[PDB]
Amino acid sequence: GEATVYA
Amino acid sequence: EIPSTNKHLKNNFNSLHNQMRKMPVSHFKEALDVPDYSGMRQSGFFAMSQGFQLNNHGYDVFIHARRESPQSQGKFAGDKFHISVLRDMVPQAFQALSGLLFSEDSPVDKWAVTDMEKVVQQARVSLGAQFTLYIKPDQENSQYSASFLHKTRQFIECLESRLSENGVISGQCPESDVHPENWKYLSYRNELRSGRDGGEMQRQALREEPFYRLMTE
Repeated sequence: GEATVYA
Repeated sequence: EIPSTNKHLKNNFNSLHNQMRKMPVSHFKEALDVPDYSGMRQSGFFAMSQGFQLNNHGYDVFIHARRESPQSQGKFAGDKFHISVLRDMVPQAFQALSGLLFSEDSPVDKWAVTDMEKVVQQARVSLGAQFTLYIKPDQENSQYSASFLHKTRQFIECLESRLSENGVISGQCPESDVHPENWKYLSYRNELRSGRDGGEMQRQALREEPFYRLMTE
């Protein structure tokens, strides 16, 4: 839930 | 090798650096009709500002901003930046950077900011890395143009100076990222060749990324 991923 | 965005940077490494260092200052007409941080958190299901589709609908702890991609634009190649400020100063930092982030001249079509009310204070994206800026190659063949790299570097440097000029206190840069000594808030990582876990080994690899070097040297 805290992931800075692009997708 | 298989050709790719990075292969192109490697083979045009010096040409790109030299062309960039000859270009005139970039200009970004900043936007004024934009939300402040409180307004951003109210985006909810859907909101719009300067062409950027906004949403704070859930799933993750961030408010997302995305402007439509040009047909002439390439595919995401992993390059991105984080902005780290004092946790307590995120709302002020957001406001200070809003004119640039929503600028019709900005090279960044997609970015996201932590909703500080959805994360615990001691969280990695709370103590720092409260903003993530995604970059993608501007040319159809997924290669970066010298013009775009210069514009992107100019843009990130404008973000740096705006925060410093506002006296924003720096945050805790994520262990995953690398940054030169002159970047007090910005940091970088490529998500195709690095993970969220720190380690001097990953930072070491990141420091050799041609994109990062073109952004800093």
